[PDB]
Amino acid sequence: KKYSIGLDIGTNSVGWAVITDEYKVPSKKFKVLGNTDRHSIKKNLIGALLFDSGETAEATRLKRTARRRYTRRKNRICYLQEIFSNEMAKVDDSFFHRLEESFLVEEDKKHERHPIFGNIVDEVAYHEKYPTIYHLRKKLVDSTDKADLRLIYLALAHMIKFRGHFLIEGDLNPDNSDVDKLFIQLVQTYNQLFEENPINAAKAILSARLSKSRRLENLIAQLKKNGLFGNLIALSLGLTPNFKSNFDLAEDAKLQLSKDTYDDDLDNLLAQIGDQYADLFLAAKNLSDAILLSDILRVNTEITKAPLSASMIKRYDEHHQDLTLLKALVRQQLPEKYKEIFFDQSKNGYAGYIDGGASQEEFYKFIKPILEKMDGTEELLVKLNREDLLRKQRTFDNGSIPHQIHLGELHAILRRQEDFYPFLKDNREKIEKILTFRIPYYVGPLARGNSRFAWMTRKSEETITPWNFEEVVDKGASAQSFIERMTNFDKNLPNEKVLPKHSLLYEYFTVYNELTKVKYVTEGMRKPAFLSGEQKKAIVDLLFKTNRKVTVKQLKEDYFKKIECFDSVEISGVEDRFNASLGTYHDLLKIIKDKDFLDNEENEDILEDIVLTLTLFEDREMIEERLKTYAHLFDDKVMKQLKRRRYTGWGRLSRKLINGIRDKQSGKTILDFLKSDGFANRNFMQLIHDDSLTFKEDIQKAQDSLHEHIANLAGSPAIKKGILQTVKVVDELVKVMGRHKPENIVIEQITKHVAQILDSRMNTKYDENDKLIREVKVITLKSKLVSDFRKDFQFYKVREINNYHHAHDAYLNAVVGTALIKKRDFATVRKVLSMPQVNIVKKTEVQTGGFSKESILPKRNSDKLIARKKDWDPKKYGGFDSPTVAYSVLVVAKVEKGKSKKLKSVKELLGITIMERSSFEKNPIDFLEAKGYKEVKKDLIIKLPKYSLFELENGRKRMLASAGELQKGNELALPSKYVNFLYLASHYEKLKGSPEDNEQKQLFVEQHKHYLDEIIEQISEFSKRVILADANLDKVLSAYNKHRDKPIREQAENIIHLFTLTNLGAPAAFKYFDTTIDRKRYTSTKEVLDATLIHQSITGLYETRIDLSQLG
RNA sequence: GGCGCAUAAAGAUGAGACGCGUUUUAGAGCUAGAAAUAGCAAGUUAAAAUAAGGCUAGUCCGUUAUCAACUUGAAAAAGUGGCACCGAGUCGGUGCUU
DNA sequence: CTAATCGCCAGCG
DNA sequence: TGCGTCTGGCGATTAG
DNA sequence: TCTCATCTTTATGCGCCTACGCA
Repeated sequence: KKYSIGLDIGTNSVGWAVITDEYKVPSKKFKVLGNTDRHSIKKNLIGALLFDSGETAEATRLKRTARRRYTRRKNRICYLQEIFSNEMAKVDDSFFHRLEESFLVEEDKKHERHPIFGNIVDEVAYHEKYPTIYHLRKKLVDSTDKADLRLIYLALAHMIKFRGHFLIEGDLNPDNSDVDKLFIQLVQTYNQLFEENPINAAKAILSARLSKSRRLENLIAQLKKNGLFGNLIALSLGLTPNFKSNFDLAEDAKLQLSKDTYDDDLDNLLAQIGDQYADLFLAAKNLSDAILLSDILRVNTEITKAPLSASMIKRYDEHHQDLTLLKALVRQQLPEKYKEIFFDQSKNGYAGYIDGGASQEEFYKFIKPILEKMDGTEELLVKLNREDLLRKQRTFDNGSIPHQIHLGELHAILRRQEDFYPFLKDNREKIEKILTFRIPYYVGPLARGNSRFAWMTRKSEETITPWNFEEVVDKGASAQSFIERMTNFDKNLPNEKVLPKHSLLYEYFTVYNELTKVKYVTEGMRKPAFLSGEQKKAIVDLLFKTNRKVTVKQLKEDYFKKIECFDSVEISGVEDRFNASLGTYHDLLKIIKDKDFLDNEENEDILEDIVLTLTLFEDREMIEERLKTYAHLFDDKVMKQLKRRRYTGWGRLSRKLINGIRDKQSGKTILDFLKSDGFANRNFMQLIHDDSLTFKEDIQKAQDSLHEHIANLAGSPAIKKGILQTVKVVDELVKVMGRHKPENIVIEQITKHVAQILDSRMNTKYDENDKLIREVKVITLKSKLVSDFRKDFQFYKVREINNYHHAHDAYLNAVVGTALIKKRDFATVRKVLSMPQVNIVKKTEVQTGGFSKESILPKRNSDKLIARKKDWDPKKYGGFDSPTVAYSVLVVAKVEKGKSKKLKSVKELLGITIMERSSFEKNPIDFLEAKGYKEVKKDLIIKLPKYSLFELENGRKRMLASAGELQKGNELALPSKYVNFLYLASHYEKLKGSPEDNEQKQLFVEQHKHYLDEIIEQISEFSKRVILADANLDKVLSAYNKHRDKPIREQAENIIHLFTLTNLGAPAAFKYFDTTIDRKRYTSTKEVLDATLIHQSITGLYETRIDLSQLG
């Protein structure tokens, strides 16, 4: 018999149904293997399948990059120690040894506990002399005496370990340090350059803690937005720039100094308007420098050389003095809340700030009403209102510090002490290279083959220190392979790489493809005609070689005086402007300035290589090294202006698809047929589908399992899981029907890929004409159709009752698609929409991910603390807790339960965590007997992943969730009249239909009132049978019996809220009217060792029962 | 249904870097008493680790995706379960057949 | 001398 | 013969 | 939090290409 399959896809659910021709659902009995006595089970062919949602890979990329950064930081400190070791060995031998075991407790140390100086009096003398590290940095920068070697190492290691960002470009110095002098200098040189209308006329006018747009508004309004001065102000502040109509150039190009391509961009935009304006943009960049050094560096730059250390010690001394002032004020005026502020670690006072765990914002919010309701707090409220009160040094807002500040302080320290230590003067540039070096973003991970993310290549066989980096890795080939490993292959000749977007061949192809299918009508012509090859040649040689953006008005105005000799010409086929344009031709004509050289056909490859070289590389020395092979072709100024050009973009076709293959009947190419065709003017995607030329056979002569094709699809990783489960389910239930392929596959992006993969997987036979025999038929539907079919005949759906709605919607879209294709049945539909047996299957899975929670808890006496290293005991060092279990094992053996080591055959669960599962899979009996068990049964070990299944007495079903945890497994089968009554009573206000029909429905709801009591009886019987949660059941029945006088709609909403008591899955909480009923959690797995484990198939039709009472 | 060009929004994938946060230790607490405790001074910083670890020993890799049971296999993979009819509280019964 | 139950918590800009 | 497509772990507490 | 590179999809405008039921 014929049969059809219907599906309904989601991101957490797949619903499947099998119908015959008369819209029924075939029941069938199945063979059950195992150890019990049930050997046949009658089941219906309708069901669903549930799984948790898939995850993307963004959460695991950041951890990988963080691991790489921590490894490289440790290696930086190792390089510095390897430098200082030989000179440190003469003054204090075990200094690095004391520095590297500082974490251990006093028992586990092997030296003195004071790491820096060894003894105790030198340690307290050092800590009284320098209260922070910044006092030491200012003392080493400013003074001129020979300091101790350990203090120099400590300062250098502190400024290498934390070294600021690299977002600024070029170089800078803190010599400016003034927002007023630079602004006056910029106004002076603007009045020197432009003298027709000068600037109308500092520190706090541009250094406010507000938005950049409002800062630009109050800075420009006090003295327009389309002005050159205003846009230069927005460029210096860092806002969105524009240079379209102010400079009046020929190309609308912005200029943001924060981005990468700015210096060559400024050098290109300089000569486009004049040899002037150089010192103007230099002063604008210097103002953009000095505004960034304002809000982070507030100190007199003439008093001290190192400004950051001075700013830090200013903040520290300010904190100290207003701490003493606040202590005196709170002790005097309000002597009752003193212990709450300066002693209590629980609240958000000062003790919660420093010693507790409070932030700055919560501390200021707590201390605001205390500081307001007092007397004598005038400056403190101002400092709190500008958020500079009681501040720390290492804060959350030091992300603005550039690396040049630490570089300048390091250079000053190395310049000051180099006379007393010779090897410091010998190795200054080595340590400066240690600080300043970073791996470029196109080289990548410096592997040696065993990575799967690396692409770099080497030129030698040695180790890559930061000093010999440029003489080991080839940077040109690595920077080429960084791009070339990601670009698309051609979708017609899959052994060829695509062209750059701005190559001249690609632009010729697009302009001839757009050109050759346009039509024109003159005054007196009969029919619209195409253009000849001479006409297209005149279009290319005259128009497109001068102006890029061509409107149709320019095309009409050119030839009507020029060559057309006709004024009543309408050009049909083009909407008011073109799309393709020879932009690279125009740019190289502005650069190279020789039209006859670009017109020569013998220079095609030698220029397309230049376009490829300008598309790939970004570093200027690489482009110079790869354009040095063209030195005897142009002038010096041409090569000087040539490497400033930069392009980005990759097209869709290869060079072989436009100039490589040949039509063997005629000997011409595709591009030649675009240029000169004949009296057809055919184009691309018409010249390869025609059977005249040989291009169809050539593209056909240039040509994967299920998982590889699923991974070859494009989308979020949730829908890949969804369509893979869909394909597995439909193949399984094709197999279960005697291996007869179905007739119709009705489905409901999700659909647009599964339709193609199902049509490719089902139909495989060919006819005598080598045509695809449509043995099946894949039909796709829209959701509004099944929604209208649900809502017009009162087939109402309530989402919160159970999980049968997936399978019921699958069956419903199946029957409406089959009845639509084909054209007392409603009795059959209402009969099968109340079947009490649907195969719901939660997909079991082995859990994986992180090892535990990431919070590092402090020490306590308990033994649920996972150690953080090998030799760090958790009772003395803290550690993580709450690990995640991968799967459980069912073990049965003897354990030493007795003072005389008495044996006792026990049987229990055991959670294997994610951290130790490899050691369990390697040697199971040795690890399991090191756990504490003895004399185990080597064959009776059963794996149990998350979401297993267990059948109990009277139909009780529980799903395993952890070592000790269970979840509800059964599903409530409510009759259809109660579902219709609940949907109608829930939607009492929103009618959405006919008003007289709504009045009849309201009279129906008013006629049926005891259905609430019947539903309460139903769910109380169900919860007394399978849930065993009598306390919360008592609470909800008392809450129903109390407020049993409400309106019908509010009562219906409160009833359909409380179905979270009985539905499948994890327990949750709910609220009836005001009483909130907490979730009840089953935390015992003692009963589960006397039940029947069910090994269930993918659709749940094949089963394998296992009686666990017969084991052990 | 699928391509090419033009404009726009959204998202994915892969590198390179900053700043915090957390845990132990070091920053000698004083005074009155026999303590239990009380008043008192303080406080801003640093070292180390940041998934346990692995061998292929790299300035590399370690949280993504795939996964019911049983039988072959190193693996990709392959194979393993009768059909109608009457009914329905999580599926039951009858007949034919092996 | 052990099992249920209540309440809290979970790396980020 | 042409036409549109949050839920599990953990401590404190209580029940026994 | 910041810099960089390559892809996909969705929506309008402009050219066409081909399977397949229905007018």
